[PDB]
Amino acid sequence: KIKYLKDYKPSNYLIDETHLIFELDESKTRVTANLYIVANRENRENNTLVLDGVELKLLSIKLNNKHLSPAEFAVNENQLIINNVPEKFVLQTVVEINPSANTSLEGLYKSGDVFSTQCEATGFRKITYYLDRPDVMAAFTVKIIADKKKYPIILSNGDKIDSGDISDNQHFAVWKDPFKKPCYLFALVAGDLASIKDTYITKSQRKVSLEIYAFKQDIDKCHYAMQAVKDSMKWDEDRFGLEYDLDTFMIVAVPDFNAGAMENKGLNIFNTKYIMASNKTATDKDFELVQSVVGHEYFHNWTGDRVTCRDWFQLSLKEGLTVFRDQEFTSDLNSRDVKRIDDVRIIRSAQFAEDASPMSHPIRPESYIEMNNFYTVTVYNKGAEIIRMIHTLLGEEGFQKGMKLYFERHDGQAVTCDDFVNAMADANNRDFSLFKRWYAQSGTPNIKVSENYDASSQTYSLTLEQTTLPTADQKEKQALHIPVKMGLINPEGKNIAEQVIELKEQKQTYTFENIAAKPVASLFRDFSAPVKVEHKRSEKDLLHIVKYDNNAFNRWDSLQQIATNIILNNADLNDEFLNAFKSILHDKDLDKALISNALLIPIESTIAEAMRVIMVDDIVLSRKNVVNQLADKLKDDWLAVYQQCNDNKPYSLSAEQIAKRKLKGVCLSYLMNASDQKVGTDLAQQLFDNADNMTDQQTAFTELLKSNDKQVRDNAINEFYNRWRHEDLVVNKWLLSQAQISHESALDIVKGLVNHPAYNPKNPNKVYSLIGGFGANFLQYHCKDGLGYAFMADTVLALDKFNHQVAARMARNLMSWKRYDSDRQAMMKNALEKIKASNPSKNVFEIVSKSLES
Ligand SMILES: [Cl-]
Ligand SMILES: [Cl-]
Ligand SMILES: [Cl-]
Ligand SMILES: [Cl-]
Ligand SMILES: [Cl-]
Ligand SMILES: [Cl-]
Ligand SMILES: [Cl-]
Ligand SMILES: [Cl-]
Ligand SMILES: [Cl-]
Ligand SMILES: [Cl-]
Ligand SMILES: [Cl-]
Ligand SMILES: [Cl-]
Ligand SMILES: [Cl-]
Ligand SMILES: [Cl-]
Ligand SMILES: [Cl-]
Ligand code: NA
Ligand SMILES: [Zn+2]
Repeated sequence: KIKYLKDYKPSNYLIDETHLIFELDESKTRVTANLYIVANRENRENNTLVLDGVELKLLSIKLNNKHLSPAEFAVNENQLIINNVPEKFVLQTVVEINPSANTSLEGLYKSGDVFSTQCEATGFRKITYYLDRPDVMAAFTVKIIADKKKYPIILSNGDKIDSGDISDNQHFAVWKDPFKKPCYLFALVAGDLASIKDTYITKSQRKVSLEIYAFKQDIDKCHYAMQAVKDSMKWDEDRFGLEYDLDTFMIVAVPDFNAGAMENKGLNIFNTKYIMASNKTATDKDFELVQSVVGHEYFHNWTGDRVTCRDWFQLSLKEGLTVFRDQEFTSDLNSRDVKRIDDVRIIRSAQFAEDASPMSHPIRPESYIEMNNFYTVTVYNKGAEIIRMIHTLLGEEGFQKGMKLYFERHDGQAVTCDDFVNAMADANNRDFSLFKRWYAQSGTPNIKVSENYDASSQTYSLTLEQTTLPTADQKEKQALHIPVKMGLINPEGKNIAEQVIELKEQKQTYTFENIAAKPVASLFRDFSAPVKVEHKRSEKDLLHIVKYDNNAFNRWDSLQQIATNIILNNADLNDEFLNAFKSILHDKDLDKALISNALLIPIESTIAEAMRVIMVDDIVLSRKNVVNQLADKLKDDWLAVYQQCNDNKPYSLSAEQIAKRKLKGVCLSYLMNASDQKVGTDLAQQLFDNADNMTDQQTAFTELLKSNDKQVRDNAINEFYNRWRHEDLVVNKWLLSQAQISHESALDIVKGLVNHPAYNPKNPNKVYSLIGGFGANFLQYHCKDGLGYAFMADTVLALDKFNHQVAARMARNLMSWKRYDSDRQAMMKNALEKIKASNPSKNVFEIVSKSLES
């Protein structure tokens, strides 16, 4: 059954307050609930109450404290219906449920002697009868009764306003949350959990209790997360003017938590693997992700919990806004330019790929079948880009003026994507009617660039033309509102005419007077709009942008564009290119992490995205050639910058020490891609032995695996294993590193690894490490003898015995066959047909069949 956005009607009845009592038990948990309900003025076409409720044993029901007879209501499989209800009333229901029996991972469930919930999107209806929709928001008071011995920790949303014992062996706790919220943000947890408790003083001087809860064995690795909470809270105050709203803030970390992370109000819940970090084991990247994860969920407190989405089509606002915030948070406290490259790589890779597919859709669809239709890079990541485009148009000050007004209008409201744009429009005395078309329109726009200069009058004439092709979901298209952040660079190198211009039309020319010299244009700075850009121009024009442009992004972007075009032409390395490359390498006042990104030659899979028919062997040989040249010609430079980055300071998570370590790593990779590995190998071998952290040991190991000596690779494999048997997370990296070896024997090694006790095909994380890691090893997986495709078909069938979801994922490795040349395309299909013909599970049979028939 398809659900349509245009069908939205407000609920005819609303809930002001919700009072719950939980009497926890393994089998028969009792949920009494007092719903204080009122008729909704915006919808009064009938007086029937339709409550949602699933897998509920109804023991009792009273309206206005008086019992209802079987004739006065109806209970079906999915609802509870009551006719002719009053304008204002209280409805009490007692209900019984079985957490022990719940394997759906929604509502209340129990996994390893600990009660836990999950209510997004519609899991609350599996707890008691409710209006389980996000536009109904209520003030929650929640009592919890349970055994003291087994469940000493009993948590829910808000602040603990009352507590104590009862009977000979039980205790209770009351949690009040005074701010209206939708039920999908409701959470409950009860268990025997260790804790880290700490404090944070707010901007208005209030004392907020911080509390991370986890099992005894996990808690010691949760100390960095606490820091991420403090960084998150402070950044929101400093940049957004958003202060936390309760006296306590809790986190609960448990193994195998399905959602990964969830923004439950005052009580965020995470998978343990996403918030754990030890100094010995976590790399700089691991620490950055823990920060980002914790950040993102904290930011929902305002953008999601305090003001929520009206319906689930509005998910590009609930998450997109919070995603934009999390990527801004990470940008400020780390490197802006690198974070911004990483976010763009996703848009150019996955999002563009999704908008090119039959699955193409707008960020606010007009229809859906299941909730998983919304959980896409289009909705989340292109959603944030749209919010970022408004930041670009208004600037920081005016964007914050728009946030300020957004909360003024809509605190305690469930709202639409149009409501956000209106607040952003109205707070800055502006008209964003044409901009709203971004929410409705599907597909990637293509920007054709054309330009002309006049020597005498000193005028540059830039004309732009936006065209966006028909898609599967819709063929009718329009002229969007495109912000083009730009500048001009004259032959001197000065940056002139720096501003943001707008394209609100199919075609539009822009005139710049008083331009003494024919300039090269710096366009779409920081990827100002999510578009493809046709701008044909020479290598020297790009080399000028690489040399003199203020915009760090366009410097990286133009350099990656040159190196890519060199590879496709099978071309040798230019002389003027080498010297621009050299100067970037020795730049003393430029983010050293940004240097690392610009100097790393695009990986083969990225270059392949340029090609219509992926010529695999053309790519690898041409990239090996240029990487080898840079390694040899600038050999002294790589060595110099390595040893100037290879300092002797104690380990730290300062942005400078982090950036040093990765440029150091980039240098060391070029020393191994040299014709003589003598020098690089010695430096890698020492770093391996001397490193005082995982980031350096990971780098040392990775580069030691590029060694052409068999003894050198083997010993590092063993030496690394000997040290890190005891740490599973690190063993995964050991597998992944081996899987990624660039050498003939990569496949042989991976086959020896499946039989190794470090591997286990039942554990999905080890499958993504070894098998998914081999599928991402470009040269060796796509090896022309086809044994990588055959190894992939085999493993899919072996995995399918234990886990069908994992077997289906690993199968995606074979489903790109359309993109490749006839020889590899056929070997991929053979492998898909081999899977199909070996009687796999329904799941795998269906998916494999689908890509074969596509
Ligand atoms: Cl129990
Ligand atoms: Cl009862
Ligand atoms: Cl009554
Ligand atoms: Cl208390
Ligand atoms: Cl709408
Ligand atoms: Cl408007
Ligand atoms: Cl020109
Ligand atoms: Cl158009
Ligand atoms: Cl600007
Ligand atoms: Cl303009
Ligand atoms: Cl700039
Ligand atoms: Cl080829
Ligand atoms: Cl060292
Ligand atoms: Cl994977
Ligand atoms: Cl396997
Ligand atoms: Na109830
Ligand atoms: Zn989120």
